Amino acid sequence: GRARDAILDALENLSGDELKKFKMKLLTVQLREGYGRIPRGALLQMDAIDLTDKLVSYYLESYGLELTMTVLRDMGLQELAEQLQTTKE
Amino acid sequence: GRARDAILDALENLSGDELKKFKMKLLTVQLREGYGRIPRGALLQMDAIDLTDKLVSYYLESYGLELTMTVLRDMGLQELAEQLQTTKE
Amino acid sequence: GRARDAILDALENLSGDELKKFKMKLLTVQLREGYGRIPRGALLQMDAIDLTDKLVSYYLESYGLELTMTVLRDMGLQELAEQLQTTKE
Amino acid sequence: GRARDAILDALENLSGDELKKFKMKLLTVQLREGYGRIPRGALLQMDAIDLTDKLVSYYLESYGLELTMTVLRDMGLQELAEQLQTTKE
Amino acid sequence: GRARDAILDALENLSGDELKKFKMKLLTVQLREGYGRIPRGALLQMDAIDLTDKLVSYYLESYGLELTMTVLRDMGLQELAEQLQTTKE
Amino acid sequence: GRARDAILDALENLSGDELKKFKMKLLTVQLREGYGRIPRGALLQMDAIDLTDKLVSYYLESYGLELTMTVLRDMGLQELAEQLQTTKE
Amino acid sequence: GRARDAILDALENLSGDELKKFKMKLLTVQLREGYGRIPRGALLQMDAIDLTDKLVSYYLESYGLELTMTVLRDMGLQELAEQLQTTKE
Amino acid sequence: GRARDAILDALENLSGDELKKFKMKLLTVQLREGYGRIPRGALLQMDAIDLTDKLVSYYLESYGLELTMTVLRDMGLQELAEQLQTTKE
Amino acid sequence: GRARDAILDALENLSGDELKKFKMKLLTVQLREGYGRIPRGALLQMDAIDLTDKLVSYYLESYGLELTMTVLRDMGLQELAEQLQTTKE
Amino acid sequence: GRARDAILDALENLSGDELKKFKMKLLTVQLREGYGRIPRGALLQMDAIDLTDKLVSYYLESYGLELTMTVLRDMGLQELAEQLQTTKE
Amino acid sequence: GRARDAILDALENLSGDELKKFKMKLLTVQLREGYGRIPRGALLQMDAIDLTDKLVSYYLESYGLELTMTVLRDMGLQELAEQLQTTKE
Amino acid sequence: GRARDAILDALENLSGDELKKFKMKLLTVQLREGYGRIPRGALLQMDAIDLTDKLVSYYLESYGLELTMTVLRDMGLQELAEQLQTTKE
Amino acid sequence: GRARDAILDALENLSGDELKKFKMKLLTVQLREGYGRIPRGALLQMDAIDLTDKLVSYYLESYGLELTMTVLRDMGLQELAEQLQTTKE
Amino acid sequence: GRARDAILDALENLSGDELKKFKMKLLTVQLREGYGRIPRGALLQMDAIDLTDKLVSYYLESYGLELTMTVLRDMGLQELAEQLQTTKE
Amino acid sequence: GRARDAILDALENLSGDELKKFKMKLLTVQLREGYGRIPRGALLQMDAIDLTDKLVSYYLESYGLELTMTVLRDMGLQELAEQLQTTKE
Repeated sequence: GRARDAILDALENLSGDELKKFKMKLLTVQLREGYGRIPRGALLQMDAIDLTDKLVSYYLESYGLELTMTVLRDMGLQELAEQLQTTKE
Repeated sequence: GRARDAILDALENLSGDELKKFKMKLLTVQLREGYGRIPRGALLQMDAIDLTDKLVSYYLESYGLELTMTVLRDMGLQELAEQLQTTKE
Repeated sequence: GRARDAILDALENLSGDELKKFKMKLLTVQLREGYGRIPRGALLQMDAIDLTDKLVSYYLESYGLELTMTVLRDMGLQELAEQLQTTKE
Repeated sequence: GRARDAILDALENLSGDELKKFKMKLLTVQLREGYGRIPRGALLQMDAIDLTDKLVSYYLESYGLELTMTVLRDMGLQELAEQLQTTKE
Repeated sequence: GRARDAILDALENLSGDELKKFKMKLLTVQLREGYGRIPRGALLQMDAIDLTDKLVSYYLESYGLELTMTVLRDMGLQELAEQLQTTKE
Repeated sequence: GRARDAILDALENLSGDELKKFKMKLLTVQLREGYGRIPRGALLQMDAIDLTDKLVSYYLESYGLELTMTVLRDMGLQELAEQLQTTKE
Repeated sequence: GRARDAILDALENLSGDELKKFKMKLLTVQLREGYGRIPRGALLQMDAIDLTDKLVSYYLESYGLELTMTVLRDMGLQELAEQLQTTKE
Repeated sequence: GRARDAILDALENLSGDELKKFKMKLLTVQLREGYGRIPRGALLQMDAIDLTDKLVSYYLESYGLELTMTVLRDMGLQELAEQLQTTKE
Repeated sequence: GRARDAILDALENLSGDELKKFKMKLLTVQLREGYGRIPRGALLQMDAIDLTDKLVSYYLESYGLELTMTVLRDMGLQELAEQLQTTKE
Repeated sequence: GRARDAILDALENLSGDELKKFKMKLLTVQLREGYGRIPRGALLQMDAIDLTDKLVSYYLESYGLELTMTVLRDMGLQELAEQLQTTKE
Repeated sequence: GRARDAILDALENLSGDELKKFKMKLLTVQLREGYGRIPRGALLQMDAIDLTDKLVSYYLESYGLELTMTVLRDMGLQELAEQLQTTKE
Repeated sequence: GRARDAILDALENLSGDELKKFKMKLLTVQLREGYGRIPRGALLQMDAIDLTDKLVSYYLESYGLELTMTVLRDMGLQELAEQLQTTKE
Repeated sequence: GRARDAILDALENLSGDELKKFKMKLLTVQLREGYGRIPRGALLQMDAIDLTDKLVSYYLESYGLELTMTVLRDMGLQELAEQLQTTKE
Repeated sequence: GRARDAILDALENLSGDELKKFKMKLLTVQLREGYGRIPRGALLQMDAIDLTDKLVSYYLESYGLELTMTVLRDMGLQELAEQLQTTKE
Repeated sequence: GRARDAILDALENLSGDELKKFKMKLLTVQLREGYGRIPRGALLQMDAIDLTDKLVSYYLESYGLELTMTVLRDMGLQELAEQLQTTKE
């Protein structure tokens, strides 16, 4: 599924500081019922590449891909949000 | 019964750390009446391949196969849970 | 009586360690009245094939065959228990 | 006993540094009479998951579960202390 | 006597390391007068299942069963100690 | 029949871990009707060289040789599968 | 086949971080039909040298060698991609 | 003799690294005449529990118990030295 | 002994820079005879929490607790020195 | 003569490895004149119980009993040496 | 033949990591016709000392000694290559 | 005929594992017409010394001696093959 | 060879930043034919002391020593270049 | 010989970085004739305590003790060099 | 002859790894004419104690004792070499 690769390419375009903000905010974001939550301990020491694999692991590609955008806009509208959306099509 | 082979292929796709979590959680999972429980001593030193053979040995293929998924989701929804479910059909 | 051959084929499918557990447990299992008990000395040094002949020798084929399953399940439900039961029919 | 699973889920939400503080403090915490103390050697190299199994092993689920909270608050009042308490009910 | 089977089931739930501690400690435990002591040579190479048969062989079921618990608590209070006690009733 | 020697030379080129996977998978592989199945007890403790002699003993050289490849590919396509096939010619 | 040695020499010229990216991306890369996929568990803990032997083991030298380049360019055009291509001739 | 058990309980409270220092230093410690020295080969691979049994085996309980403290202080004054001394009384 | 916990709570209230000054000065501080000195190698890489456990390990709680204050004042009179003294009472 | 029984009880308390050392050393030990030496061939395959009967057979109980201790201490001072000596009185 | 000893002394001067590289590369190195190839299974678990004995076992001392250097230089020119060559004279 | 003694001296220089390989391979080796084949049953339980006497018994010294080398090289070129050949002269 | 020690003493007199420049430039420097090139992966994470041992390992002391100066001047004429040259004499 | 203990106490007072420098320099230090050299492979992974035992093992206490100082001064004059010298007297 | 006992006591003071090196090197050591060589097969599986008896069996005590030292120094000068030499006097 190219989906895994798509997220990876974009996510890596964020600066070090914002990254923390993203990971941290993800912990407090609301998710659809029937899914689990990622343990705090792992998230704090995880890497950008690693985060990619795990992120998809918990959520399906289709639903998982959409969930990402929801958080990106939350931190403010980024060109990335739309850039990534193009992949959805 | 391809069932034995199906579980094997998927179970092997888990990382070393999660494996412990799976085996350990299995010990505390609730099972249907009329079945036995696996001894703690063996589980602690068993291998992934070995675990496959024994797992089916105690539980029937049909019921045994379903029991696995119940635990996989418990550790959180994994793509594996659904991937394996496809085999059920 | 194919019964002797049926038990033999299945019993041989057990691992070396479990075998001890089976033989040893047999000594403490409850039996119907009117039958004898097998001497401890012989059981400790007996072989899997030999055990087959002697096992039937003390108990009748019909009753002897059923007695085996009772012990197999006791060590936990094994696919063997049901597999062997099919022979009963 | 879901109790084992409840502790596990929460305990894993602590950061790596605090973990040491928790384990280390546990060694100096006062316990009710009639119970043993965990050996220092094992505690120093134990893992979060492993710690879960052993922790319950020494103390009963009911008493063991309550003992955990006593230590959590000691390190300061954490949302976890109350979150876990909900499980008590 | 189900007593032999009861001990067996529980004793097997101990990890490999603790097992040594149990066997070794048994050698230095105080016993009621009128009974013998088990030879060191055999104990060092004996197995968990074998240990079960011999353990009861030297001590009567009633007294033998109680003696076990005395040692289990000594290594610290284990859920096993109480779990096994239930069998006493 | 050089066939016995051919298999031997190649089979020995597998690592210790994969070996288990091969032997274990062989137990669940489908075989042509009119042939027997190898007892689980022996397979678990057999050696690589010994396995060679017995493997051919149950199945004819021609059919036996082909059966091996079927399993090798199953564990994934290995250079061995083709390397051994050359011997077929 | 010098092919095994050629890959080895070049692959070792990658920095530690990129290595992860390569291994991880390999898992999601599309492969020609008739071949297997490498288990996630092994890939995560494998070494650069070890990866070399296994990589060729699953895929033939000719096809295997070409597959590598396809992934190298994917991570971006590297001098290595062309440098290695020279070996193809 | 509770002496054997007393040493065991305390000795186990040392960290893995210090343990080596203790065992190694024991080899160079001066002992009273009329006693033997423990072979280097065994000491290097011995375990903490095992070391307990053997330690007492060579030296009498009374003299053996005192000898231990002499070495503990040597590695520096430890709370253990005094804690164990209490047992002497 | 709450003493271990008391020191811990206060010691942690020092800034990163002063910490070095404290540890380093401890190496050159005069101690009462009959006690050992802590190895330089360990002190340089030790942590604040770890330092707590070891600090008490070498010196008794009563004497160890007093020794700390002696050094705190040396680096200058701190509110901590008196704050900690209150614990002495 | 209880002497035969006394030796037997103690000798059996030695581990398998030390046993070899004892038997082997006995061959090179110096004996009082007027007595014979035991053939190497028999000693190598003899058992612990058997060794007891033969040991006394060659040497008188009084002198034979003392000779044993001489060798026990040689392998180092064992609690057994003194324990057995008590029997002398 | 001092040749066996010469290789041993030098080969042992390689670091753990390079060792793997050497053994692994040996498998793909070209050898003169009329000689056999060493089985992969043994090479993977062999030791440095053991490797010495076996290495000479397959190849004659004269030819075997020269073959080693050919591989050493391949991994790059090492002082060892020349140091060992001196032995040739 | 020193021939019998020559083979014996060399054959005994093989490790336990290779021995099996030799005996087993001998069963599948091609022999000149006019000679018999050794029964499988005896070969499996025979000893190295015994094998020497029987080996010569079936084949003449001259032809028998040459036949041995043919098999030694087959398992790969060994120094033994040539060492033994010297005896031929 | 004091040569190894000579380089070490001087190389350590370079500032952290220049060090990178040196190591990096070494990768692109031209070397005499018949020698190998050092892998990029190792160079990036190597230390100043370690670099010393390896640097000499690939190149002979005489030629290796001269090669160093060639690079030092390249980064500009340093007092070190001449200082080290004195060692050549 | 207190000599072994003396070295140990001082050697442990060196920081982690200098330790490497010491071990590495030892490899290139000149030694008196009639003695051996320590293998590079072991030195690289050895520990400070272990190094103590082995260091004395190769060189006599008297000569071995003096050899240490020679290297300590080489890395520069340290208070340790003189501190240790006091032990010589 | 105390000689047998002297060697035994010292030889046992070697670590497991060095032991292999000693036994293996013994096979390639040069011996005085008029003596035999020990078979490789036995040496590989022999024990330290057993090796003692056999070692003396082939060589006379006087000459045999001296031969040992020659090999000990070869593996490097050990304190053992001299320690054992004292016995010669």
